[PDB]
Amino acid sequence: SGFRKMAFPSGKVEGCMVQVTCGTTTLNGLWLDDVVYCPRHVICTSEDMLNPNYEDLLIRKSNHNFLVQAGNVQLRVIGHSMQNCVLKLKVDTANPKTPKYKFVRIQPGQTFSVLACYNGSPSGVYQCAMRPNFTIKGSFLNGSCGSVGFNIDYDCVSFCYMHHMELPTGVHAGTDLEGNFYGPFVDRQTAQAAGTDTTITVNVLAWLYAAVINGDRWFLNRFTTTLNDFNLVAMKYNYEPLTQDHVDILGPLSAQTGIAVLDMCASLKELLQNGMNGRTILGSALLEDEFTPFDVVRQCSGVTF
Amino acid sequence: SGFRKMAFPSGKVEGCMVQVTCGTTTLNGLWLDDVVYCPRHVICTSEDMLNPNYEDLLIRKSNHNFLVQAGNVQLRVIGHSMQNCVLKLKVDTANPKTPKYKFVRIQPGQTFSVLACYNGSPSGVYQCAMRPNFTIKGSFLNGSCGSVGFNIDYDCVSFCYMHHMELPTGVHAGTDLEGNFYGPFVDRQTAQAAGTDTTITVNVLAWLYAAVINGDRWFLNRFTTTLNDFNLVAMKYNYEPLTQDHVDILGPLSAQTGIAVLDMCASLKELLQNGMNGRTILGSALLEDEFTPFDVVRQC
Ligand SMILES: *CC(=O)[C@H](CCCNC(=N)N)NC(=O)[C@H](Cc1ccccc1)NC(=O)[C@@H](Cc1ccccc1)NC(=O)CCOCC#C
Ligand SMILES: *CC(=O)[C@H](CCCNC(=N)N)NC(=O)[C@H](Cc1ccccc1)NC(=O)[C@@H](Cc1ccccc1)NC(=O)CCOCC#C
Repeated sequence: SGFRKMAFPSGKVEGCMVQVTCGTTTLNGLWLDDVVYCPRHVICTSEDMLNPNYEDLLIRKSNHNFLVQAGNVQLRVIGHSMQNCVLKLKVDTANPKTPKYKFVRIQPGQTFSVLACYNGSPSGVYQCAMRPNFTIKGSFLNGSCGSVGFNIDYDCVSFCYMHHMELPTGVHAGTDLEGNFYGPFVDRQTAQAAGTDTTITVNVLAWLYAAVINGDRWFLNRFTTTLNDFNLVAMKYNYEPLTQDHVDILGPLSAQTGIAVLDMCASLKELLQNGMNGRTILGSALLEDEFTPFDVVRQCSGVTF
Repeated sequence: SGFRKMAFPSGKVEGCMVQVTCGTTTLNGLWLDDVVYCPRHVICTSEDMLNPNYEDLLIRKSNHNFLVQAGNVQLRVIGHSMQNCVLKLKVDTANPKTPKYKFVRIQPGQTFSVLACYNGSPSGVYQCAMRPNFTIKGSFLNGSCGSVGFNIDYDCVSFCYMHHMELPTGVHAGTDLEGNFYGPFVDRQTAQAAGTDTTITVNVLAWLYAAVINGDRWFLNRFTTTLNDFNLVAMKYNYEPLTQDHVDILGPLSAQTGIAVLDMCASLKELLQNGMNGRTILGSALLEDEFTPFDVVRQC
């Protein structure tokens, strides 16, 4: 029993973290076989970030300008290229600790584990959801750029996030491993603000099922509703609309508890309309939306890797 | 910026996790040098747990009765002994992935990371606090026994917890790595109640400092309180007493925010009496008490 925000074991990714230095700028890189991936703005000075001409800045750089360090070992860069906002440094040495991996682009509402690193050394691991506004609410300090987010899909590390920046909001923005930003953000010092966010409704429902599995039932009522009626309420409280694909994804949790999804929707509607009655659910006094349906199944079923 | 419940990277512990089987009972063990540590009740049947005599149950066992698997490599057991509620299986090969480590016994209110494992393989990592009543509010399923809790310093892993059981209330109890249970619990299927739990006051204050650092200030007031006057209020809400040792521990955060500890105590006093006014702090509508002062420093 019990339910916590749980990250994937980080060992496989820890073995891939290196430090990348260009001039005065240091950050983290991901070392996979004989390529190191890192944010391309490592090549930029503070003055370059005002209006960086990345294609030109990279042309002026050579391999010797890139100091890659895997712990105490210096990796020799023998090639450098740019894929969108990610720099790819080919090195003399292939990482013997490279896990079976894939690069995937996640959708808003999906979660991943973040391995926060500094100077190529991992510092901590925690779970993040990709917010609907394409930011994440992370915990990052100076030098955390190049930290990566990932999932472990059965027998494969799926990298989905590389950290690039902190917005004035204090929330965080980055790219997939192909170097394409999540959301409308750019690696330049220009005006950037996260759009209006929303609550991930299917995740809230998944979390209520988790509570039921763990014995919490006070919020269950004898009512049911329609998908349309539920979505009229959800809109009023800045919740994302619930689709039939969302209902389908909740099927395993509805099966496990015997509570139909639209019954749970009726319970959530009442919680939205009248509050949580000064009670807590799985240690929270608010409705939590950073657990996916699969996160719930994984935790309550003991999936291993 | 930002503030999150963060676990230590689990790699160094992952490389120590193995599977221990005795008869039909399997669980996790911790392989350090040439010794595998695991809960001693791995030697019990479901029925033995009603009234076990571990000393006698262990005489019935041979080295061959213990199947230890590092993944799918069998580790030859060449010795077995019991230390309090932990079994120590001597194996014929030292773990090449043994980190620098120590066994430590932690106090209520201290935090640690848990690497939840099943059949010797890691499933997830999260952060826990040892509660004042010596339970932990974990996430553990059947087969999770032998999962360990730890802190990482330098690159030294300080192991502080090994999981043994879930109480009927859904909370969790275990031992240090010398086999001594935290709290008044025993590895026998008998009535054992956890004491009434209380809130870890020093951690709540540390977290309020974290919120100030991240911009939340609505709860700050200019009220003033004595340490004793504060403790009189906190005791009414089942908060742990705050001592001068706690005040000193919060010094580094009070220095950074320029907010005196007792002034932060005056904010906490008002939050306990009135409530939070339908507002939130660092994304929570409850007072969070599972961040130590050092967790707040390390993270910021
Ligand atoms: C993330 C990271 O570590 C590197 C710095 C690496 C070298 N320095 C150290 N190791 N100590 N990246 C940044 O610092 C990052 C670069 C950047 C700049 C502009 C756009 C994308 C990326 N800078 C930030 O994350 C700025 C982002 C920003 C963007 C537009 C306008 C202003 C600022 N965020 C902050 O510095 C934190 C405060 O955010 C609001 C402000 C200012
Ligand atoms: C922790 C662990 O994995 C093993 C499981 C045994 C082998 N592996 C698998 N089946 N995969 N240990 C237990 O499950 C554990 C053994 C035990 C029994 C008595 C005292 C200490 C340890 N049993 C539990 O954790 C019971 C503990 C208990 C103790 C006294 C009275 C009742 C129950 N807790 C639960 O099973 C949780 C369910 O709620 C109990 C209730 C109501």
